[PDB]
Amino acid sequence: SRMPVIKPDIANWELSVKLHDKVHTVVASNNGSVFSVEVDGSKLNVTSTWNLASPLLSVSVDGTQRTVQCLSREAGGNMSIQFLGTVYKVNILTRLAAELNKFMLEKVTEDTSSVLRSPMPGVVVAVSVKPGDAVAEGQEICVIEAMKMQNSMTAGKTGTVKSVHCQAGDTVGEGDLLVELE
Amino acid sequence: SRMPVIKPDIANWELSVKLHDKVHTVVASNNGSVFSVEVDGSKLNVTSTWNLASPLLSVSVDGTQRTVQCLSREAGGNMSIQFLGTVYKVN
Amino acid sequence: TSVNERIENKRRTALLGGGQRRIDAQHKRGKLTARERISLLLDPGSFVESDMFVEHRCADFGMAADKNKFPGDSVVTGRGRINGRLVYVFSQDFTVFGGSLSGAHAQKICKIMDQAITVGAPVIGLNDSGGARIQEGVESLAGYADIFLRNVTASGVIPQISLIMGPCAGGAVYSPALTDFTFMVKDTSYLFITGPDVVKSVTNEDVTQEELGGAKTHTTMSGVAHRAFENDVDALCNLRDFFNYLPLSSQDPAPVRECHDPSDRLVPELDTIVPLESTKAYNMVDIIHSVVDEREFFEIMPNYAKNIIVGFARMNGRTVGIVGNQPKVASGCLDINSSVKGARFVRFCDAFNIPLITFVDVPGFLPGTAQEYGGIIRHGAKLLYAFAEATVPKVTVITRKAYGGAYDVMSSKHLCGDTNYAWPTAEIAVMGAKGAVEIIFKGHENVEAAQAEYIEKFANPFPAAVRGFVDDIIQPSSTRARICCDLDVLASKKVQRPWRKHANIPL
Amino acid sequence: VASGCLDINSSVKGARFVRFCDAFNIPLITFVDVPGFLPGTAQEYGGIIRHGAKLLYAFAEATVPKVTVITRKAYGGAYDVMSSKHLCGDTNYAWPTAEIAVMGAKGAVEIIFKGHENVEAAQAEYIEKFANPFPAAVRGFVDDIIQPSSTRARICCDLDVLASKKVQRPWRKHANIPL
Amino acid sequence: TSVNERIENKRRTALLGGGQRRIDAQHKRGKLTARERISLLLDPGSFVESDMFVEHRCADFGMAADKNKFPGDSVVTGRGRINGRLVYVFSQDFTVFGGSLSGAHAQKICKIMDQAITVGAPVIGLNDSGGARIQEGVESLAGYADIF
Ligand SMILES: CCC(=O)SCCNC(=O)CCNC(=O)[C@H](O)C(C)(C)COP(=O)(O)OP(=O)(O)OC[C@H]1O[C@@H](n2cnc3c(N)ncnc32)[C@H](O)[C@@H]1OP(=O)(O)O
Ligand SMILES: *C(=O)CCCC[C@@H]1SC[C@@H]2NC(=O)N[C@@H]21
Ligand SMILES: *C(=O)CCCC[C@@H]1SC[C@@H]2NC(=O)N[C@@H]21
Repeated sequence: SRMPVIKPDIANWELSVKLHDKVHTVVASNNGSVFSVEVDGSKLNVTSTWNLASPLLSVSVDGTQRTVQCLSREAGGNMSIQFLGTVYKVNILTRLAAELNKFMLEKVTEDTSSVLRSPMPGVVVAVSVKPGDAVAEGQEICVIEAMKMQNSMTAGKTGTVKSVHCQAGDTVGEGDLLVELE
Repeated sequence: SRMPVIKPDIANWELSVKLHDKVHTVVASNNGSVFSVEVDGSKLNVTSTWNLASPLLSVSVDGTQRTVQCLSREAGGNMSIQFLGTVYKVN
Repeated sequence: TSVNERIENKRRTALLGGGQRRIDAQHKRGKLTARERISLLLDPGSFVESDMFVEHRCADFGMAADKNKFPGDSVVTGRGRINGRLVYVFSQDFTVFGGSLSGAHAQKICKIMDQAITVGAPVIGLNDSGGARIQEGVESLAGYADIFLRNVTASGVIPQISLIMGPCAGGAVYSPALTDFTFMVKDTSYLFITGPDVVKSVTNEDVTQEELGGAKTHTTMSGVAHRAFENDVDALCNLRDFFNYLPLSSQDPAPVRECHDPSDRLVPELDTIVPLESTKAYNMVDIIHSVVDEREFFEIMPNYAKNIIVGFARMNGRTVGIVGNQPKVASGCLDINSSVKGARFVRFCDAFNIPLITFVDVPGFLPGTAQEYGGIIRHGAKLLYAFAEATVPKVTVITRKAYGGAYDVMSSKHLCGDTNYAWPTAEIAVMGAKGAVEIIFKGHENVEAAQAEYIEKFANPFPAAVRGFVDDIIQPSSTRARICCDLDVLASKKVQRPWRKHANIPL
Repeated sequence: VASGCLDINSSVKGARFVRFCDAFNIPLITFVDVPGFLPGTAQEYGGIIRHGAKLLYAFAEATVPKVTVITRKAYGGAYDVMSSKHLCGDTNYAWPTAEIAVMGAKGAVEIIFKGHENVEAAQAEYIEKFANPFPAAVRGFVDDIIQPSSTRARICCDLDVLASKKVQRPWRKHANIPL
Repeated sequence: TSVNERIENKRRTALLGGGQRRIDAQHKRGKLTARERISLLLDPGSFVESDMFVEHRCADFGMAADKNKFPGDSVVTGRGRINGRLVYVFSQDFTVFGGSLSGAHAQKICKIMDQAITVGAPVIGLNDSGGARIQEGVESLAGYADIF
């Protein structure tokens, strides 16, 4: 009551929707429970109750009944949507954000998921591996022990171990290399 | 108590006292109930109780007993003082 | 030439600012202009520009030449809305005199600072400056002082958010220290008083621009920046989302928004998160994400002081602040860095009527001379103070460890808390069984036998609960339901405190 | 000590003291002689920015009498941090040896005349005009320039008339110090 | 030239204000100067002058002329006492640009207005002015608005 809020009168949402390697032009408008969406000239009508908290969202698209799951959302437009069992990555920007985003530098960093370093100083009490051992994503590799706890270090890469640099009984600091994957 | 008032430390009052057609140099200082006044080099001591509301002000000037009346005062220095029956105008 | 022609010519120049060639360079560097950044931040069409025709009044150094006067004098100021909610903004334009601060520059920013305080609307600044404009001399120093005075006056009255979108040097680098949150853009924004040129000239040390004041340094090591975002477009998209959490003024209650997440659902996933073995760590974030509405959590300083987690979330539509321990890092112990981040967050949320939820799992304090000589005592008092003086709802749940003085520091009930829940795995004690029993039975025989009896009686949450320290012991799966119930009845809470000119925080 | 520069440790001690004195209505006297901030990675990585804001905040929010005298240097942002008049100060005095500037003559002139010939000749003119307390005083930054011998008398006069000072500030549940 | 010499030279000019010849004319017309009026009004020795070294910043129509600068910019401001009681005063000096009002002129008066309100002391103004200083233009109009 102190600060009136005025809902923007947005009649049309102009979106740039990037899939794998294509960018599609999509314009949507709301008519209540149904969104009228033009996808590169094709007219679709998506009707739902749009309960945004449920893990299962039931939609009807031009009479076709679909069930989809939204797994993650980011403010930057990234959405992870499972459609017919497969997770698709879509980046939805507004027209303005997409037009200006072209001015950003395409910097690329290195993925160093094979280099497993100690997150915490202490004594190494277990190593689950030797070179050649299979490693799954999330697999425990090393356990460190400081202030009588068991900090567990897991792999971020599937593969086999190339080298084990620190053994049980060794003392390691923060950032020291424990195991190197292939 | 909110706004302390500090009495100016005025040790000497240097006055220019104009009578009829003469201007005299007078310097006065306060020593309590008595003012020590130098009038063109002459030393006088004026002792009184200085009750400023009474129509009759009794003063003693170097042992000489006088009664005077102050009839009017102005902020501009004008005073009308009756001395020995005669009203004198002093600025 | 008519007056209308002159007006149109000034409008066109104000939009170009420093000129098209500088704008071209602005994009080459991978940066947006000050006006493009505002268009992204605010609701389309909601922005109204103020004082677009103001120019400097400088005269020395030939700064009073035609080729030297620009309209707008390096700042874009005005007002708008984000999702219908009133907000004031300003953005510094680097293409005009390097974004340096003039007298008139500051004046325009102060004007926005005064309107926002009077009405009670947040101010979001987009900072990018090369420092003071030396051509004016001391006029720019007064500019900084006036801005600083407004930033202090607005504290606890309106939220102040500062997003850094480029370099910042000189006196300008202190405004984010007075605002509530500071955000940066990775590899684009810098914060430092003097550049590497001065460091090399003064002392025999070798440093580059990124090492001295880059975004990675301030979000990972110094604890100055609350979060860095990858680029300009993502930074403003996340800023809009962050804005939606906060009230417009401290006179307003925490905002409540439409929510589809049932408030009475259970979270069975919690019953097995906390191991029975005391030396096994777990990720506190798994608990936070499962309790909060629709599993959305906004984490602050993800890479700094990782042993304590603070951030924003909603429960049943209402914005709340969450503080908790992270047992994975340094056993969940308190240290200097964690106390600084915690106290700052708690105090902001209290000032703007945002309830606090505390997830306690803390075995004590980080030992060692590194902390003793660092003033761990003086710094730990900051977090205890921030909780003790709070007047907003405080809901504490203890998930496992609470040993020693850390019990009270992490918002215990005896600091005017509202409710305090324990999970069956909680243990509240002055210290663990080993220390307590060896000290109590010091020099006695059969200490291990006495320890077995001690553990059976005290190694559990009951000797504290039966004394009134804990209100209930709940199945972890019900945690969300219990918190939701408390938040919706403590929201009308009001308390009084003795009058004091101002608080005196231990510092 | 350290040329009189501000650093992390000095800001912590200063801010704490200033805040206590303000809370209990004890006037503040400031003696300014500060060339800037202590440079180096030891301070940058230590959060010198976050910590310096503590002393600026402590002065800016003060509501008790503040009397500042500048005895010599006041360069850069340190001028405002050390309780400058534009932070709701009551009086600000300079001694004849005071110099108020964004930076010293060397930095300011080489930056202003960057790439120009006869910079040293321009520096001589710059020093004569700006290396003194006057370009600040004529703009209202300084109330008077006093013979140092009179400093005590001037301060005493201000303290005995600012003691009845009262100001208002917008209501806030509590203050939000940068920490 | 040392800084102390420059300071002394500014002090001497601030006391003369518009200059001795102007002061001579001031007396010929039967008027006291702004500083003589304050000395009469306030308790002897109680007056403390503020911002005596402030000069205008205006540059236009030859105002940037050193021969056009007058320390004090046509007003004498400060504080004192009458019979021991605190009072703030200011007095406009007609001998400096006719006593016309500049931006800086008003600023100094406003400064006195703000200190007096904060402590709770009366303000006594001695006014004498030819109006706005047209060389600055609209700066003097803002001056009036702030005083009002
Ligand atoms: C200490 C007390 C204070 O608060 S006053 C401190 C003032 N000192 C400074 O900040 C020095 C200015 N420079 C720096 O700090 C750094 O070198 C900066 C400029 C931040 C690094 O940014 P960088 O990307 O290298 O920009 P740059 O040096 O090419 O400058 C870009 C354009 O802006 C200009 N600029 C910059 N600073 C000023 C300034 N203070 N006054 C006037 N103009 C300035 C530059 O000349 C440049 O314009 P151009 O590209 O040469 O046409
Ligand atoms: C092993 O037996 C001893 C561990 C050290 C004590 C720990 S370190 C962190 C906690 N804080 C504290 O004061 N003691 C606990
Ligand atoms: C010598 O020519 C350079 C000295 C270094 C600069 C000094 S160090 C302390 C002051 N603060 C600052 O930012 N610069 C000054």
